[PDB]
Amino acid sequence: MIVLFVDFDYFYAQVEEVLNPSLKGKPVVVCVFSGRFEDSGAVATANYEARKFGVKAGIPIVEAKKILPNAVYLPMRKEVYQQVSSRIMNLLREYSEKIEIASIDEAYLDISDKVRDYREAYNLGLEIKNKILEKEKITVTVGISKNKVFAKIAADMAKPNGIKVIDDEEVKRLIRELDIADVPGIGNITAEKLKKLGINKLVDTLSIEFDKLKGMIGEAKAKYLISLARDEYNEPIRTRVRKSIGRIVTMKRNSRNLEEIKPYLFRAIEESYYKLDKRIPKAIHVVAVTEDLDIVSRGRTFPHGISKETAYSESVKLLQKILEEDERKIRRIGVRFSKFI
DNA sequence: GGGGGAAGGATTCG
DNA sequence: ACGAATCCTTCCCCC
Repeated sequence: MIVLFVDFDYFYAQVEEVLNPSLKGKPVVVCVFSGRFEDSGAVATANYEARKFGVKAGIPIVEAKKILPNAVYLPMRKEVYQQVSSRIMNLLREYSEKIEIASIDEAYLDISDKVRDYREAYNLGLEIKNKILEKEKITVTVGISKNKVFAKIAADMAKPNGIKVIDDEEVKRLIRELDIADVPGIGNITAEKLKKLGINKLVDTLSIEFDKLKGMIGEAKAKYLISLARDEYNEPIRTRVRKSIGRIVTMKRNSRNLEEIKPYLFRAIEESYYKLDKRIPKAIHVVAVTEDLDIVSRGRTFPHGISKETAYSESVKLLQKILEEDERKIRRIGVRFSKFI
């Protein structure tokens, strides 16, 4: 089987560059301004010109400006990025029926029934890159390997504007020398748990007792790592369907006053409904991020679809249940809809 | 003991 | 180190 992974480099910032090409070569920083005070918020994405100096996703905007005071800071325009992304995904469908749209800037293509050997794959890759650069002016990195995981790892190693193949031989080596923390799907939390279990490389997962490994990171993640270690991971490329939709908004000031929170809650509901479009949810959850950044949620599932009027009234009951089951002030408030009919 | 689901905290990622 | 969506464990009903 042969998988080709496509990752759009520093996507949000690149799109801003395509929409205002005079930004090329300058440090571009796309941010989420939370509006709690001047420059409150964080960097969502930055191009290479800014990343090389340490300005990257997650760094507070204020901190970023101390490092690059003259870089260009832009607000996130998510809908534009999504429309651009969709056009690019369509260009990719021309290369394979079985395509998995992993995120706004990632997609996997199963080009087995389309190419033989890793020479034709590399060529199909260049073909895809040039195509995208031509039609949308966007640069992408391509990763090629036997499964989705190593296809992703190859791209991570070739970014930006790169292409890389990880053959069956490099795979076996990586299973020995790659930091377990560099394996997709393994975040910060899991990484630390594995180390304390004595696992720093994939190969090490085979030296531990499965019911011990499973006890720490869970059955699903355990089998995931074991499969990868034995060079047996072969999940099929298939695009999943959105299981839920929601919106969470940061309030100007923290508080626990119902009448002060409702406006934000309603704003979030209105936006979530617009996004739902023609989907009718049967489940609603209200989510509150407290002052100490801890998240509390309460939801309800109905035997039928939820109208917007039902959403408004139900969301207040859930928020009240939340304010009741926790004395902490709230900082962000929002909702999520799911179980679409 | 275990199947069918609802519920909410846990975890991943930009 | 400051938004979105799914994952994972627990609990409840009931055969």
